[PDB]
Amino acid sequence: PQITLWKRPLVTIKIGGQLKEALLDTGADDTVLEEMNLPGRWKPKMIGGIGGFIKVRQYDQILIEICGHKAIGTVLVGPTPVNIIGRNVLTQIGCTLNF
Amino acid sequence: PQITLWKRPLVTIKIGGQLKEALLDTGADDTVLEEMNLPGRWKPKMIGGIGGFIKVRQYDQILIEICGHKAIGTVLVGPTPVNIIGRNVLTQIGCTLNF
Ligand SMILES: CC(C)CN(C[C@@H](O)[C@H](Cc1ccccc1)NC(=O)O[C@H]1CO[C@H]2OCC[C@H]21)S(=O)(=O)c1ccc(N)cc1
Repeated sequence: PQITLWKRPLVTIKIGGQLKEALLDTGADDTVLEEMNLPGRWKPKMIGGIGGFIKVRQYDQILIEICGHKAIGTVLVGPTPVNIIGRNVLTQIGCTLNF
Repeated sequence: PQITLWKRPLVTIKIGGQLKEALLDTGADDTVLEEMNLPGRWKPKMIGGIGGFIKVRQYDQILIEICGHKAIGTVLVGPTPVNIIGRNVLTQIGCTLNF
């Protein structure tokens, strides 16, 4: 669909059999989710944001569905203020910016 | 135009009579620009994200031109690692997400 930006672009996503609300974030290279129980092996990693760096759990080849669009990519799990959907996932669902 | 998400959506902006590269960021409520000596009054503010918070200076009713699209609104100035164009400006230039 076309999504205007007068509100936060929040969407219901499905990961690990759970539904969650996430923010479509064209300023994030990577997708970062709040603390959660995800099945599958993971590797430690660090990501930095506007305020510094945090510790995350990196899950590769994770199934994600966004508004009926399926993705399979890396998901970082850690103390992010918000579930954010980064470009690694947004490209898989064919998301573009237009003005 | 249409901008894909394979790479960071960097564009040229014009503010305070200066040209700069900024990130079109649907995940940002407000525009936040690298440290620059803007004139006029301002109010302190703190914005938070991954890594915590940074303190910024909020100027209101600032003219920004994004690839020819004119906008006027709030602009936050502070030690951000990247120039960020937020929804407050993305709405004024008619930007949308599409997938
Ligand atoms: C986390 C979001 C809810 C909000 N952020 C915008 C977001 O797009 C930042 C914007 C951003 C981009 C680069 C550097 C710092 C901040 N990107 C980000 O944190 O992505 C991280 C995950 O993937 C990596 O890619 C970039 C950083 C990593 S934010 O920078 O902290 C922010 C908060 C408030 C305002 N008014 C403006 C921006």
